[PDB]
Amino acid sequence: MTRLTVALSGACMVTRGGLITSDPAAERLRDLLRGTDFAVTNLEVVPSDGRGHPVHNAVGGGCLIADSAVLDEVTAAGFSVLGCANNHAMDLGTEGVLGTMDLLRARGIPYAGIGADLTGARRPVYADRPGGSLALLSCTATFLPGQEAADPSPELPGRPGLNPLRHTATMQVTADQMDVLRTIDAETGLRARRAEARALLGVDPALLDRLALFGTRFRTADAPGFTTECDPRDLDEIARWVGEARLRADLVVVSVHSHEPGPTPETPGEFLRVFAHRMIDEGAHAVVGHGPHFLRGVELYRNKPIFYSLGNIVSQIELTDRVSAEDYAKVTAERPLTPGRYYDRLSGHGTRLFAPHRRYWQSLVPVLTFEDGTLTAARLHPVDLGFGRPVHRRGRPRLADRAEAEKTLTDVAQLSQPYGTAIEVMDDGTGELALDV
Amino acid sequence: MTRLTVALSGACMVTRGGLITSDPAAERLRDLLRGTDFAVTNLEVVPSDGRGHPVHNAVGGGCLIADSAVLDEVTAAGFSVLGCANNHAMDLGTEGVLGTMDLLRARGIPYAGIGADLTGARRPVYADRPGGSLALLSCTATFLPGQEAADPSPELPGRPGLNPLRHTATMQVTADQMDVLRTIDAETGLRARRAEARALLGVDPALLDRLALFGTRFRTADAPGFTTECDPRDLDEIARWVGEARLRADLVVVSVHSHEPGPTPETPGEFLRVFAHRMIDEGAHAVVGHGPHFLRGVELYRNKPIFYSLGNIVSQIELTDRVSAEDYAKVTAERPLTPGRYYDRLSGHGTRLFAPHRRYWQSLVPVLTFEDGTLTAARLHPVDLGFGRPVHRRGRPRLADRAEAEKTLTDVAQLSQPYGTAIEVMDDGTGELALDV
Amino acid sequence: MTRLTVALSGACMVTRGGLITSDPAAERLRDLLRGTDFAVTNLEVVPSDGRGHPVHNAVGGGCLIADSAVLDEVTAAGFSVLGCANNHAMDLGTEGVLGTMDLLRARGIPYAGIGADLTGARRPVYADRPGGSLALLSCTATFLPGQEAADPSPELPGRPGLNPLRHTATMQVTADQMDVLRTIDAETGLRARRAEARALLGVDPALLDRLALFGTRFRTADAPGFTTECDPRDLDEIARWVGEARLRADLVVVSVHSHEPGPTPETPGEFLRVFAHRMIDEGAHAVVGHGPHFLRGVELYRNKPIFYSLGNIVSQIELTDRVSAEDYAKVTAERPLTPGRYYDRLSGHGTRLFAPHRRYWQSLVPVLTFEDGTLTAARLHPVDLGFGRPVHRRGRPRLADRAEAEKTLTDVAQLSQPYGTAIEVMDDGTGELALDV
Ligand SMILES: [Ca+2]
Ligand SMILES: [Ca+2]
Ligand SMILES: [Ca+2]
Repeated sequence: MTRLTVALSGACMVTRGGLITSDPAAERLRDLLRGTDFAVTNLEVVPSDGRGHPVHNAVGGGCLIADSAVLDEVTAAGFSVLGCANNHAMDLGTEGVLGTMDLLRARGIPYAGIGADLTGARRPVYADRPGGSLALLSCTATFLPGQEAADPSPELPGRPGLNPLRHTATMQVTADQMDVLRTIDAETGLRARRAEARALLGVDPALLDRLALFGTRFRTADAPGFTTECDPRDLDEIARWVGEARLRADLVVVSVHSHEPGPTPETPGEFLRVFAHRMIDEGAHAVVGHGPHFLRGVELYRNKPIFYSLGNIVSQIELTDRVSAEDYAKVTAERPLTPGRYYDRLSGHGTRLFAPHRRYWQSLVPVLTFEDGTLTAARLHPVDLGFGRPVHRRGRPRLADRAEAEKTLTDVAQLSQPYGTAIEVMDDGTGELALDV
Repeated sequence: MTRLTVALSGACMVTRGGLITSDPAAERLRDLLRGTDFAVTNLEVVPSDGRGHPVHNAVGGGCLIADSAVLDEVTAAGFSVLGCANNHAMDLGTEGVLGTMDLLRARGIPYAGIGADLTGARRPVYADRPGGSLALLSCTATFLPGQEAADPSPELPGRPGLNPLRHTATMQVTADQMDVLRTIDAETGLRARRAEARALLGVDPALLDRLALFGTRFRTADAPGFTTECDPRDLDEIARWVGEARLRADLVVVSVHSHEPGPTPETPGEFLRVFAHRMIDEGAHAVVGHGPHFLRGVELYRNKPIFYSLGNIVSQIELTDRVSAEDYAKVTAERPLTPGRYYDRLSGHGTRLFAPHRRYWQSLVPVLTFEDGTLTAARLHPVDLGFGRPVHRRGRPRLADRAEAEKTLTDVAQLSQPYGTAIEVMDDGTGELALDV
Repeated sequence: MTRLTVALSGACMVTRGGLITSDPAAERLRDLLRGTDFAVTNLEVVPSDGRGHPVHNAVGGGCLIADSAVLDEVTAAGFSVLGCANNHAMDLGTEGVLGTMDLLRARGIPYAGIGADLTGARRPVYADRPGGSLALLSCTATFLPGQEAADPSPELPGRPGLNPLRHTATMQVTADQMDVLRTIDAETGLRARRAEARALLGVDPALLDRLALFGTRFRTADAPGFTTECDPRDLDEIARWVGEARLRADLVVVSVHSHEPGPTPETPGEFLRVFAHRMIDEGAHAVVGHGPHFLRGVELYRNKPIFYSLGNIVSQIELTDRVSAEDYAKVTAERPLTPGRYYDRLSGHGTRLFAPHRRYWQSLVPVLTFEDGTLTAARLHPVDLGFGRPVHRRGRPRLADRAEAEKTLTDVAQLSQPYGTAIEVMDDGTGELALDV
């Protein structure tokens, strides 16, 4: 009875206007987005009218701040529901995220992942349309510590921020390696410098055989290894809100931002896969991932899709018109630098970073078709971001032509093969997932 | 011709009123402070009327926020110049530090160490009195990353924050230990997870024989060791502002907040001693340190005093009326907790943390007498904070009685002995430094 | 692949509504402007809702302030990118230019040439359209000293203002004339009045054989002459921003406001020609000039056009409804004057100033067609401003009829002849530049 279509996309790092060019492929991408019931993208840029202060985010590539008019470029492109939890939503601080919320509400744009407190950032947003409703939840596993939102106490208010998916990594080492680490701790004098913390806490905070040194936790194992696990608090809370959202919407979509790689850059972290499985277990109809500037595999779990990374639907980092002083300080210069020259020198004039490689300039828009919560179709539309084009022209999305779409679909199928995912391929280069239903 | 007296003190963590009790010793402390030309303390608490949001500062003991009325308790006690750079000035964020600046300016209280940008936080404050002027500069080596203030760029404004004294620690390890660390990096799979960062940067960011892993830098040495060094940028900038301040004031006082211990908790970090020597080299008349909840040694360098830690002149952490939710979460509870019960359970009802030990409840107020920039006197006044008293009564300062003052002066002399500092002792328990001039 | 069209125009001094009349020629001008990708004009009037205070600008013809509704008359006419640097943007002071920026941003009108500081006034504005992007930079060589914008210092903010192109003029005189000037300096007693400036500076500021007297710099030469040179700071900075803008846009257009005449009123100043050559050397695709109330020549330099003066696309000075007191004081009167009567007496009731002469009421709209940065077409559309019409009807633009367009095109060709520019002429009176590409 209820038939709904949802368009998904990755990170949207838009800093300029004219997002949809006069190219018929870009206009067809816009027609595809406008033709669905819900089009979801994840705003990875702070829309600003001036409120806030730049935070030091050199580990995230610098501050990504743009004129608020870019919001109109998003909605006019066809997107209607925004996920806002990522490692850049706090680039202008708490004042910046409050201003972003104000801007989004003034334009009637439903959003999730950020709030005035932790609860508001964890809540789903309900987008209602004549055909039905979609609940969007947004979280991020990549962010600077302290940027997560906080709930109030009886005496103090909360803190504006993002919806966090924290995780801990543990280094498994052999007993001999462990004892060598303890010997390094003792002989260097590092242990001595915990003496006060010994007498105040009563015991060494490094001994919990487990160990904690250099801001990293080690554990004795038969063979060396590396494991990651989700924060139980965040996992349980996000799952609780997913279970809540299923009661109030036809479709529940969980968006997660995660740069964390697995054993190889193409594979997600183990904690992320556990998290996506948990989200589908609690009743989510789809899990859309992003973070990396490239595509990752697609997995069908309990007849629901998991897109571990859809890459970037928009990529205009080097075109931002506002570079902070701490970002400028990353490049030694004999004279003051303009933003474009700064970004040119930052990549060695295109010889480093994401420009020289092709996998960083392809993306994918999945269009999912559900009938009463059952996934009946999952079309895949490859997107070209303009690899090799000038910096001012690359990063704008368009439906890839047949050849490039076939190459992108091959990449996606290869990345999805370890999960047992199969893809039917159309003559135009688009495709769709093989379903069991 | 110009004769000036300056009273120094450590961290002032005031959260309640009635700072100066009806005890004649406390009133005599107030008379001592009011009797000098300048009385300097370092405000380690956010005075608030409601502006800002609590930041996660569990590593600093939680948020320390107090009613702005406590400012009147400081000035009425005799203090007239405030240093504000410490690990708690940003407990309410950038909005909180802006509100603190507004409150201090509305009450006519000169302050330094915080500003709307990095320059404003680095500037000295000039306190003018009929007898002459004092320039105060305030910085801190202990703070959460990102809390330092930032200067504007051509496109973006700065960021409100504190005046930073950053520093880096290096672990010297033998070549065999170094190779074991590299083997741990490789065999655990940690190196594999840098693969992307390898292809984007062109080289491994862990190889700079030096090494960088687990957020810590290691270097091959003949014998294991541990070294600390000041950030060259911060050292040079603070020295430049000290040289600037000498041109515009009779006396220049540099206040530094530093929890960092040396080989033993009583000794300062090597970087801190280098910093104090540099400050006196650039023309500072005194360097007053704080951070630890206990006293550290006193050193005479080029006939100028360096108080590495004056402890706390006020210590009312457990009496704060505003505990954040993230601070409450540090204590498991079967029911919601009130602030006092939270602090009681936080210390195991007085069996842990700073309460059981005496060195945490003594302090020192030095009164320095300069004549045309030459240190002619340096009286030491021991301060009792009420060890063993109830939690609501301990932490308020008073001039210690003869016995306790003698014990405190003995402690200070023992802590100062490695620097060659000698102290003459009065019959009342007070004393003064032996000078060469 | 990339094909873009840009419409250019001169100064837009609009003070009334109904800018596009019901005349089919005016509607065809509007259709021409709306039909291009970018239509650039230079707003020479302060749009005001009441913010600011009139500055004394009697040397610029008085204050030119208009109701902000005139902005809607500009955009509805077809213009989409505004240059704002001219000798009238500061007619309401710094508050006035801030209000103008607010008004332009509220209406979504891209602008350049003014900012809250010097950098913001020097930045290009990027207008994005489905077919591509255009970068506009705006500066002015005519303005009251002090009206240029200023950048902040570590202690003080900047100053809102215009983007300046300063220049210095030097009078070459023979050695005998030079010595006569020095003798006039000495014998009149003018040199004596520099005595204090002699003892404070250490040397006479008039002796730098060069000389500086009467606010003018003289230099000994074999034959008397007159030279002008650009300010090196402004030239280098504007060129730097042009080089920056080329990296981020398909087309870069530099708009310059300059009243300064050369040896004859029809010829530009030497500094202006050097500046335009420099702009094209740095990568500008076109240089559009304005300032004089008449047309100047067109020059093709390195296959890029330089329009030294496009005159006025709108000229409604005498129709302004707000005349300042200092402007009223320019006309002696027996009774208080209304604005229209003031402007009538100011021109001797049409017998003086710009009204009696025809070259002041013709203009030109060039439509340039670029293909991947290469100029492929440059159509010229003569514009009639209504010479001889009543004052309330003249100044509104319309496409000139065949006869008047032929006369205007002849004028433009004659003014362009010294630069080697040739023009093909259509049957309707319009034309296009002869290109080498
Ligand atoms: Ca990201
Ligand atoms: Ca502290
Ligand atoms: Ca003018």
